Amino acid sequence: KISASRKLQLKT
Amino acid sequence: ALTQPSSVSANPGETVKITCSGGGRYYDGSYYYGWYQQKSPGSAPVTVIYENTKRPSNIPSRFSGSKSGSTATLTITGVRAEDEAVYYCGSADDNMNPTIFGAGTTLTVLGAVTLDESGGGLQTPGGALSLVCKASGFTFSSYGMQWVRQAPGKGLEWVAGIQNDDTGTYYGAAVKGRATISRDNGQSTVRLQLNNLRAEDTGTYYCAKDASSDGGYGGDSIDAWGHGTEVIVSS
Ligand SMILES: [K+]
Ligand SMILES: [K+]
Repeated sequence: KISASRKLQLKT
Repeated sequence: ALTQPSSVSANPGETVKITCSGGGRYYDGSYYYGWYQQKSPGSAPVTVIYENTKRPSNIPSRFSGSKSGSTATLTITGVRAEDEAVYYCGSADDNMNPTIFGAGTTLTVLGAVTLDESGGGLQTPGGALSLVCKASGFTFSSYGMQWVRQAPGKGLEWVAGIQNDDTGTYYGAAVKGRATISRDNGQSTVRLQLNNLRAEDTGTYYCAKDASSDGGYGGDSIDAWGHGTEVIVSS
């Protein structure tokens, strides 16, 4: 799993 | 946000199912949910299942979790009266909110990790408070940490989170621009500064440890909760 915060960081 | 039923009832010994939907799709294309049990408003939530299926070792074997499509189900096989509680599901939304909670399902039955919050108290509207959580019993620098609050008689509400490496500080919509989360990995502490306080910020504020393997956090992955500290805002 990739965490929800890491996903948001990568998109931001 | 997330959708779960307001209530479920069962007789002792039956199998109970509670289903939650509405979570955002994660980076790996899947969906992930956590289940958080609260037996009384005067007590901290307890994670019964996280990351869809993972059961903390101290949680009774009768709790299990599953996922189907974008939905998740908590199953209690052989329910007991002691299982009466509100069960909140948690996940992430599609974009800006890594942690979101359902409204809670109330179950009626017919017939070494420590997190220690401080800094609560009474404040007047417009003032500020600084909350602190001291952690022990785990490698603090490896894990994301979060703050979650609960107004009197209301459900769980995400306040803020921070990744293990100090980055990824994100905030709940109701506190945007008024909250700052920080952490000190050397002291095993996470801090929440709340400014421009409002009456409706009143509630119990819980520190929460995340279990995500990558040092991040989200609503599916809280594995430990503090005892809470009370914030009371009133003029
Ligand atoms: K929320
Ligand atoms: K007031």
